[PDB]
Amino acid sequence: MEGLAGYVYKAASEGKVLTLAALLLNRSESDIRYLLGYVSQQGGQRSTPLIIAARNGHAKVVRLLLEHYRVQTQQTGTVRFDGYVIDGATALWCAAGAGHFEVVKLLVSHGANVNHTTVTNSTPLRAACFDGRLDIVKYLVENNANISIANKYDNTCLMIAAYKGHTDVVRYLLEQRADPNAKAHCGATALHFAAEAGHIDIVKELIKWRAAIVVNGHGMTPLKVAAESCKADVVELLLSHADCDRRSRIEALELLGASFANDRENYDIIKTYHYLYLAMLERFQDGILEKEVLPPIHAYGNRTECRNPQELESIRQDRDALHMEGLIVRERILGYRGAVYAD
Repeated sequence: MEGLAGYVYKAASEGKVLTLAALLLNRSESDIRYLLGYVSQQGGQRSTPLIIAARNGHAKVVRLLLEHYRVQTQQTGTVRFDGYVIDGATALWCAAGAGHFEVVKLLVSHGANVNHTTVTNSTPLRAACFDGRLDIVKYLVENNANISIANKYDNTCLMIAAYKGHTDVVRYLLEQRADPNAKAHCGATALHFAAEAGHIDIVKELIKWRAAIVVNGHGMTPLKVAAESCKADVVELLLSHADCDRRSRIEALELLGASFANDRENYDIIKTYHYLYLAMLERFQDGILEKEVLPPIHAYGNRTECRNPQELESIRQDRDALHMEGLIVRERILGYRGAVYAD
């Protein structure tokens, strides 16, 4: 008997809607209740026929189970997504997470809970924002998918959207009045993620929707995140708006200029001088934001940090001294948990 449950699950996961109907036909009431609810283990993952079919985009198989055999949508399982298992996903979650828009409408039509939460509090809406299917995100939002339900670490749909670069959905969520200043467990806003990734269009959309400049738990404003992550264009766009007059905007320009000497990604020294020196000029524009220079670290030689514009002009060449300056500036100025997956 449980052997037949294996055939019924295979058919559903293979999409073979005819051969599933032959298996379910001429069965009893306790029987179709049994065969369609049998949680079968395809490894470590565990799922029901309706979940695996919705997971694999087999709309015909799902239309049959919903319409003619009264399968319950609230069924949860633990399904595999990008390697790792996801605990407590319903069929609607798996479909929204897999970008099967045709399946998603089917389930929502038949009363599937739009706001079901994974054990890590991942709504199907979040699954759709992670994928980026704007058409699924609109449908769920239109069908009362609450945009406010964050994951276990208070990471919202807007953040996973901003981080993953889905500019089209980031605008939709903002247009549906998603709070642009929600903070995550670590203290990050949607702007922090969009900045660290260098999502220039998304940083523009957040600012247009009044995204404030908030400090993170490690102490970072979004400005300092773009600088540290070497996102020069993102820095310029943030520096192009209302900001802490000179103290924070200068600290940005040095951290950014430090970043062009502290990683192989850019490792462009001409940019280091350009930004370190633009910072140095900015300080000596009044009469003055003097540098609270640190004692010479035993590692970098003596090499005290430049505090005069003339002092830094003597280093427009001698790359080695500039690379050292980039470590000193970063060390002086400085010395994302759970916001990356569908969870």
